[PDB]
Amino acid sequence: AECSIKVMCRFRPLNEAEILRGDKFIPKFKGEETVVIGQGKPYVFDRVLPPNTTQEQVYNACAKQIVKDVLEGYNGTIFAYGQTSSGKTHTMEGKLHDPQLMGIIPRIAHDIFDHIYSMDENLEFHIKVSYFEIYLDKIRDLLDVSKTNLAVHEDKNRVPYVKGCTERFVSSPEEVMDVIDEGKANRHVAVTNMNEHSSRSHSIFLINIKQENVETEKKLSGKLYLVDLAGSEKKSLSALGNVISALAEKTHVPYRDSKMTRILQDSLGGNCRTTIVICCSPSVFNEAETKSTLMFGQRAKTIKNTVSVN
Repeated sequence: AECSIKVMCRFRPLNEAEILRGDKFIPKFKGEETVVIGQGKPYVFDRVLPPNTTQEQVYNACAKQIVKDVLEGYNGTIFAYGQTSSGKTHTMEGKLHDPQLMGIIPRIAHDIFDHIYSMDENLEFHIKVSYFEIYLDKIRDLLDVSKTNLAVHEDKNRVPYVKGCTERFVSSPEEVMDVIDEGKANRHVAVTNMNEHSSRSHSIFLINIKQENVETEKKLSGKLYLVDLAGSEKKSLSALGNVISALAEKTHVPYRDSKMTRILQDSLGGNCRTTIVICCSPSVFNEAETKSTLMFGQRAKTIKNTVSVN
């Protein structure tokens, strides 16, 4: 199909420190896709999502489609890039069990299933999730703490994948939920210590959705990544950063710079529908990063992917 990588920009509101430290709101929103910082040039994306916009609405805006797609046969990835404290974890997962405050992952959980349940008796679906976080170029099963430093490979079709990953099976959004809760717990067994730990730790949630209609025996499938990157502020980022920057404009892409990269390789260069949610801060306290981030999203919006079924 050859469709572009969508990019959305979500701005948190101002925090206490900022609110109390006076500060002020930098971004100016014109149209429903363009943002403006102070005097400078105007940044334009697939959608811009100010503070006031709900998570529900954030969802319909970025995830909702990616989900219908995976169920059609294509792969999908939706990650959140941005400097620490910007909103990534709130937008990717949110308050897990609040029907209002819950982020994307859980909502996708519900959407996937709401969708399946409704389909015909034929074509059964095999959904298996896996969960793991990266830290210093090396992996770590979130569902099996014992294991750390697992590694990647190229399938039959010769494309990469984390191997030896504890793939759990789910039949309802609830399971998917439990599974996430497991991880977040299995994490809490860790000393360096949490807030710190994350900070530079990207967590990956994989949802491998496979279906076959039994009657016609025609199959389908797709991997749907829900990455929540760690801070971007000034090492895999750089890997990432280049891996795309080498995509804006015959060049050769250094996927191999980092596993991560090596992982979402098909999400940046492969038959895969991809969206990016860049989270930003409105306080001038970070006007810098704001430029790099935006700039980062900007570059991405250019990169076009070729995506096919099966």
